Amino acid sequence: QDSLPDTKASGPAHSKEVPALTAVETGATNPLAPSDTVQTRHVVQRRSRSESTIESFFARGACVAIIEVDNEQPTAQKLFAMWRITYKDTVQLRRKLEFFTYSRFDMEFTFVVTANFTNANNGHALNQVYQIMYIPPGAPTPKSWDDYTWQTSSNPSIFYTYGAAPARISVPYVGLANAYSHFYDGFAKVPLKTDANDQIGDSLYSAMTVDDFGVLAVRVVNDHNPTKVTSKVRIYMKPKHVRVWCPRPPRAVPYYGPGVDYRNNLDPLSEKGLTTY
Amino acid sequence: YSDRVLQLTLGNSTITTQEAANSVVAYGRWPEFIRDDEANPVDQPTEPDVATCRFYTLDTVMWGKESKGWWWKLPDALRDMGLFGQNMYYHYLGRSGYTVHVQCNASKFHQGALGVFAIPEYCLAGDSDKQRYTSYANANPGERGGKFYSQFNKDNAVTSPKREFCPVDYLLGCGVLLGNAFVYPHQIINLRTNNSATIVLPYVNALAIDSMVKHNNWGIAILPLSPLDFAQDSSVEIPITVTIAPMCSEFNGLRNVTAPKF
Amino acid sequence: GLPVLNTPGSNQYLTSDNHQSPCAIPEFDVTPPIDIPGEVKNMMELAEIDTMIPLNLESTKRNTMDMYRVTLSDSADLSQPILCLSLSPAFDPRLSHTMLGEVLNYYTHWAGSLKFTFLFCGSMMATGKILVAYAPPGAQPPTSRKEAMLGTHVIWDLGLQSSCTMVVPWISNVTYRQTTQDSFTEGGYISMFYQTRIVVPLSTPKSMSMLGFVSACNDFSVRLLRDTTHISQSA
Amino acid sequence: LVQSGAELKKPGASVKFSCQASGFTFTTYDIHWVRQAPGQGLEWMGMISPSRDSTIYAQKFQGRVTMTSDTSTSTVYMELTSLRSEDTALYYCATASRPSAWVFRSLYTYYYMDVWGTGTTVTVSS
Amino acid sequence: SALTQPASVSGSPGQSITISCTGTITDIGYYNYVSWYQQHPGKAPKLIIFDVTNRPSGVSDRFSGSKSGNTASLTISGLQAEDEGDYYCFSHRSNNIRVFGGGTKLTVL
Amino acid sequence: GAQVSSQKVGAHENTINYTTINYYKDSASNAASKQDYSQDPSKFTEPLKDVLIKTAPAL
Ligand SMILES: CCCCCCCCCCCCCCCC(=O)O
Repeated sequence: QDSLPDTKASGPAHSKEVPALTAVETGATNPLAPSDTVQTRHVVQRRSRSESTIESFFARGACVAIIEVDNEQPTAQKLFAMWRITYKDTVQLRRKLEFFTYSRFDMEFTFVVTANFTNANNGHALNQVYQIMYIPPGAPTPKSWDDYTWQTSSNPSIFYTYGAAPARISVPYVGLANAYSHFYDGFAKVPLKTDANDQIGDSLYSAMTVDDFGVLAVRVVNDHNPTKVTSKVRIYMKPKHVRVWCPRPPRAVPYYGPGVDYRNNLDPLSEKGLTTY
Repeated sequence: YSDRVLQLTLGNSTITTQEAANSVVAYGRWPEFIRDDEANPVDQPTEPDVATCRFYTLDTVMWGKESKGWWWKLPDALRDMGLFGQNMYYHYLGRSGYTVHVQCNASKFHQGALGVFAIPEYCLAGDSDKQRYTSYANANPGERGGKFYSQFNKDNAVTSPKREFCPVDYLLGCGVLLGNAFVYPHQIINLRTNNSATIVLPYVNALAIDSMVKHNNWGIAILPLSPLDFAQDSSVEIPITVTIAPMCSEFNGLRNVTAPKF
Repeated sequence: GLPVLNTPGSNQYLTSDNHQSPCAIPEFDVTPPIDIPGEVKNMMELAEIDTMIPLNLESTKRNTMDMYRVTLSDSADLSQPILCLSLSPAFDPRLSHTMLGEVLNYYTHWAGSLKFTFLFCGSMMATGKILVAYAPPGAQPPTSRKEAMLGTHVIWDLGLQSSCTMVVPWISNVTYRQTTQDSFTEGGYISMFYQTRIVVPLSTPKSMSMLGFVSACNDFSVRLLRDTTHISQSA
Repeated sequence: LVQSGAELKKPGASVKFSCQASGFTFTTYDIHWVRQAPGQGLEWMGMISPSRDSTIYAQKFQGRVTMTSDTSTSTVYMELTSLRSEDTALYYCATASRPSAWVFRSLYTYYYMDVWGTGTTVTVSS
Repeated sequence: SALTQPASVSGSPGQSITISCTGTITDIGYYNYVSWYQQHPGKAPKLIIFDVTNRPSGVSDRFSGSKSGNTASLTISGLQAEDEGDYYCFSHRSNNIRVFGGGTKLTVL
Repeated sequence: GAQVSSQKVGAHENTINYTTINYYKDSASNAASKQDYSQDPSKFTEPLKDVLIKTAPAL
């Protein structure tokens, strides 16, 4: 029942009504079937637009972060790491979302952890447990790999044991607005004439908030091996139950920062002659 | 009757055009006040009707042979236009739709084409290597608006940066190819076809109501898709006039007046 | 305990899985939706919008505003084509960065009819006609009007209706054509010629622009999702 | 320890610095150059990353300064290709090797300068 | 374009002093890469706080650090005569350059 | 408490159902019901006030 409209049979025409002529100045686009300019047979059209739906378009999970943590005894060492949860630092999922101005989705986050020994002589280590702790905005961040914040009394946390299936969770629509804003024509602060200095009202263009959706903190829970084990927690982000709300042209030139700014490679189109097929 | 001839009237103001090319209601939605099941603030909204919802005419810009384009932001272009600008500055939250009318008149012997585009959340690219560093006074130019450029000249004044935009014209000022801007609500003023364009804009935002001083809901971009030619003259200039009326203006959170630094 | 057997594909991550997963923030009070204008249910509603074609990709013209405008004139060599284009909407560099081409570069296969709408931006006193022709593949690409009029074509009369739409019908051997370059599932050739010429009176510009637009018809679908070539990231 | 070259004293002409370190720290970590005119305070000049030979320079020096690498000796170099009297400064060589907990962009590790070399003065006058 | 610091700060032993460092919204107000460096005379600088509120191993707990906006602050609590010297603030800045403060000489009275 | 619905059969052997059960309390935990069929594109394709018919002149 998802099928496209059938092409109707169309004979020759000699008519005062003319489908081919139009005026794109109106902003409308001419809604022609091929039956309205060429002769067509009837064909029962069994194709459908199922893979082009918005949930089908966004159904594939995409990498958004590669978080690196060390495990080594102190003698320079990253025993824990922290990442501000954003889509905008990997270009592919960012360009797919930035087809639209606003969107509204639940998320799946899938965590793939890969570890390796860092020097060949130092040998073996036992299996590692990884704590991935969500720190919402305003909650206390750790200042060491084993302070009180890792006790995770009110924070969500994933304890992943190494070699298991890649740990995953779902997160609801968490936005303060009714949809997430991919683009924001505005500021967080307005400078006023009564301000004591300009930096009271100065804020970044197109930034809504700093620490917008919080921080993921990652550590090895184990006490440190004498051998150095380096590990990477890759984070894969899948939007689901997606509704999108205002279409945009996709990004043509390369991305530069979390804004719409551009700096290099402002030549997205190649050379091809006007008469060359 | 014909859709070349339109009369638009809002408040005490009236536009008549005899060379229109229909009109665009953006995304099929005519502007409306906030319904009670979509409302966020509890404060009783000021809805001034005919005092704010009337056709205000911005400064006329001259289209010439080397013009690369012009842009404005809403509600920022109307921030000094009468009781709308006063209600916008006196209230924390504001919603309005807009009717954008662009007038551009030329003879049957002139040629040229303007694409008028209405962009929701029209972010523009900055002038420099520092990310997102465009100041408020330069991001909000008022009824003067801003201009597009043919190339990305980059600010190297380390002593004191300009903190402006650099909108490149074929990049639509934001890094997207201009031929795809027709997914936005749009009309073309093609001088053999029409002298005017009408886009009716609803309140497109992720919230029911928002800070009008902080945030621009729409950006209007006017770019010459085909350049202006007349006779065999190098000195051709024809006027473009942009007239915007708010529609369904409502405001919440009355306080002392916002006085932004410019 | 229930006896269970673990099949192959246990403990994998597919990135396309459609499986349930526990919630990090349970009993969260989700903000309700509102009736924001402009909702899209399907990426083919981002096609069937006419978006402008960078037809003029010559060396001085490309990556400027002049890539979109084709120069018609009162004194062109009328035997030679105005423009030539290959019907490969994700691979032809004039078509690849249109909205149809950008939607299609996220997909491996496509099928359907294509509108090509051309807008005339001369003066009101400018008159003329134009043959715009689509030739299905397997023959010589049309070098003259005498060849191109054997294909599917529209003769466009310049008048009060400023613009004209030529529909490429779905003439194909395969049920879906590939979006990458492929001589097997190739799409044919679009060509454009003068029939009579541009006629202008005195005190009128003798050369003028034309803008071309492309969009999908209602019979159009795409069916296998893929990564695009159009975006890249440095190490 | 990170070892600097000796002191130079010439006006008007180009001056080349040398900075040698251990083989592991050269291949893993970035090397930053910082200068200090007498009493005037620290001033970042740029960065060489010998793992990939990418360079960044501060805008005060983008024309004037080139940085190059030697994998055989684990040495980095800096050449100040034109010179002025205000370049009379103590020039420091520093390895960025203290890692920040905050993930740089979303794919990389940020490093602060912790292994500073002893550095060298250059005086630019007749 | 350098980060603003007071040129000198003074206090007697046993007191708490606070050196402060104000930059723009593209360095301290956006990034958490805000560090502090101590330079006794003739020595190469020593990193004393790397991330905000984070000390390296072997740096005493009288040093402490905080961020309040576009401003970062270094508090030395229980001041001693060995703390006399220069203190240099540092941050990353969004065009991928790095910037030092102008430096504060601390005189222990 | 199961849900049951028909698959769209592609290849055929020699009308077929699939079963889903939501195991968790919240809606975010649920799988994707791949049934989000398309709309009329006219809100982008023809956003006019005086809506044209395709065979009539556009002005
Ligand atoms: C145990 C881990 C819990 C994970 C919690 C995830 C917090 C919500 C993240 C939602 C992000 C929405 C996408 C927008 C990001 C952006 O603005 O770039």
